Amino acid sequence: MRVLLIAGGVSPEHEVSLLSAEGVLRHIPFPTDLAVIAQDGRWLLGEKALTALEAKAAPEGEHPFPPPLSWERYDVVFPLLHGRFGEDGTVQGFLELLGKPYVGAGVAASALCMDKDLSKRVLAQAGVPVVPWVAVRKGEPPVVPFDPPFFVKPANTGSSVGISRVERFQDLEAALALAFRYDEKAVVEKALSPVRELEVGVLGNVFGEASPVGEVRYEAPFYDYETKYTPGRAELLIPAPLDPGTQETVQELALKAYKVLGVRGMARVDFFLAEGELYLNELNTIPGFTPTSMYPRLFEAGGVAYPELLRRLVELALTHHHHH
Amino acid sequence: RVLLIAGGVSPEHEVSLLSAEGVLRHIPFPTDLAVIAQDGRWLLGEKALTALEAKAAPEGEHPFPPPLSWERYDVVFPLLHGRFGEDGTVQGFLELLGKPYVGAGVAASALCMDKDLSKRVLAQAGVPVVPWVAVRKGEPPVVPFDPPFFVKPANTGSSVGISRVERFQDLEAALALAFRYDEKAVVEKALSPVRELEVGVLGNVFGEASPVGEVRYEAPFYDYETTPGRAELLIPAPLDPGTQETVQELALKAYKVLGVRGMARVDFFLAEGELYLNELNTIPGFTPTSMYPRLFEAGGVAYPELLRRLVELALTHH
Ligand SMILES: Nc1ncnc2c1ncn2[C@@H]1O[C@H](COP(=O)(O)OP(=O)(O)O)[C@@H](O)[C@H]1O
Ligand SMILES: Nc1ncnc2c1ncn2[C@@H]1O[C@H](COP(=O)(O)OP(=O)(O)O)[C@@H](O)[C@H]1O
Ligand SMILES: [K+]
Ligand SMILES: [Mg+2]
Ligand SMILES: [Mg+2]
Ligand SMILES: [Mg+2]
Repeated sequence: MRVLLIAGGVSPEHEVSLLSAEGVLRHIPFPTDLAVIAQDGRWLLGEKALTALEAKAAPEGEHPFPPPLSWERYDVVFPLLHGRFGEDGTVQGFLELLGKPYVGAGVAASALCMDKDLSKRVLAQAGVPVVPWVAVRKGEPPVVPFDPPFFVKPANTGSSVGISRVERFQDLEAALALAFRYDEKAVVEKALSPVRELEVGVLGNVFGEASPVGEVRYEAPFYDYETKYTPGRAELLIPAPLDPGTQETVQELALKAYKVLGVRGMARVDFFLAEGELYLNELNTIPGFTPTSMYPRLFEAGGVAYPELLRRLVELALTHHHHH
Repeated sequence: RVLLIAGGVSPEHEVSLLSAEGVLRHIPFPTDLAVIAQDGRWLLGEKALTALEAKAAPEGEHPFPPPLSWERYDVVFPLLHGRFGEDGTVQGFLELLGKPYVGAGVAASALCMDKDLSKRVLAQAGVPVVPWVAVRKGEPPVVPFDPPFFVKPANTGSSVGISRVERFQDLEAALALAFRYDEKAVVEKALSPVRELEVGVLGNVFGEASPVGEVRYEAPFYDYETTPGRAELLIPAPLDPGTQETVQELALKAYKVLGVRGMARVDFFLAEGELYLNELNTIPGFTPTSMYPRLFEAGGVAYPELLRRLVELALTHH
């Protein structure tokens, strides 16, 4: 049994992916090799991948895709990549062609959960409450059916990259131009203020089990890019202070969203809490995975130790590939 | 120079090579052929052309990924149908190669391949679809409507594992057959009688529609068996003008909502004056009898110009 861990990625969440791989490597209970996708799109292997992990960044790689790995060495691949090309289904598609088991959601579930427009379409169709939104495509003029404040995002983004809070219609065009540097499609959502941000972990194939519910607090107006990964700037409350009926409704909707979207392996489901109004914000199929990230600490509070969590993710991938 | 991938491991293996025979005869660019054999291994160079004239490729030489010189190609034309073809897996690989490629991207391909998720997106957008319910293995089905049913694997092609179910007590056996090909199945209300209409879209997200064509066959449904001679194509379809207009409207709107790139063949159901979108095929057949190329031919787009615009749309996006 040997696992291949792929980290880094060309996405704007590259350094975030390397921080998650350091924690995974220290505690994974399987013999594990590291592959690092550098920012330039080329791969680092062996010692050079380890050296990039210490340097916490990988601007330039050595091997172009596909890299000269013996894929039959590995029984499972752990795609620990955040953002574009990582959790949007593209790497998962390659691993499917390769006939190789891998941790996390499949091609369709990965792509769906990374698209903030299409995931909201499927979720709303299933009766899952989401924020009122509209899609905007490059070139086509925006037609927002509601009034500011807005949150303008690229449709496929992570770590709040490219997201603006817009207060007036005059500031919309600049928020659209920013968002379109990262995607051909943007979403314009109605802003919730004030908002409490709740996050819950799911584990399992399609029919998952939920962790305790946690909460994120911060000083900035919203959970922006600078706040997210600057250590200490964020604040994780586990478990979140909620009425028992609210906690259950959150775990409820997360498992329903998980099942409808056909998610595999894991996902951190994130919610908004207005006053008592719950909205499902997004699903993240490759959450941050440092020993102190929300997802591991949530299941830590649920009786699943970090090494045991990693063990169960790998076996879930083996179970789906060789039996489903 | 264009690289053409054809064959595949899906039951549409022979049709894929047949479609490659059509492309290579009219594509206006230099094109090499790489064939994926039915066993997953690839065949390259002159060996691939040998599998083409042989009309089939049971076994291949190189295991995936093939030792292919990707740097010598500017665009890749993945002419693979069904699973490991139109489902985003091949598209992901090409995204990691960094090559421009023809057709829908990873997300659009996986979405249009999933008969459950595509309906959810289309229904939320107000595009009409038939009443349906998803069924997952290990969970008992809850079907709120009455027979006859169509049971399908959620990710299938060429009606593989699809049953027309006329009795409720035959639903258990049909789900079992569909569950040998996919972990998820759909149970759709069967339309009867029904007319099957098809329309081609061309363009990145904001496409242009072809004329509307109709398939008329002599089978219980347009199954895999339906055999050049059991399915005639009416081009254009004999439709009253209002219906022909709505078909093109719904086609372009669904094309836009799903963010399809390059091309798609959008198939509809006509039953008692009501249209229903059935599925979007992101890699439609390209044999000189297939519906997609002939539809744009009737609309004034010559087959070489069709293939040029497909390649140019790939280069424009990437
Ligand atoms: N509709 C909204 N109302 C209030 N706050 C929002 C809204 N959309 C986004 N935000 C804020 O922006 C942050 C990032 O948005 P999100 O959709 O999670 O992007 P990402 O996927 O990059 O995390 C959220 O954590 C939230 O604080
Ligand atoms: N709801 C339905 N009502 C009537 N006929 C159907 C229905 N669903 C499928 N069929 C028949 O089965 C055939 C194949 O269905 P389809 O969903 O297109 O499978 P595939 O993806 O293999 O093409 C269709 O051409 C149609 O004739
Ligand atoms: K996401
Ligand atoms: Mg996110
Ligand atoms: Mg978020
Ligand atoms: Mg069909």
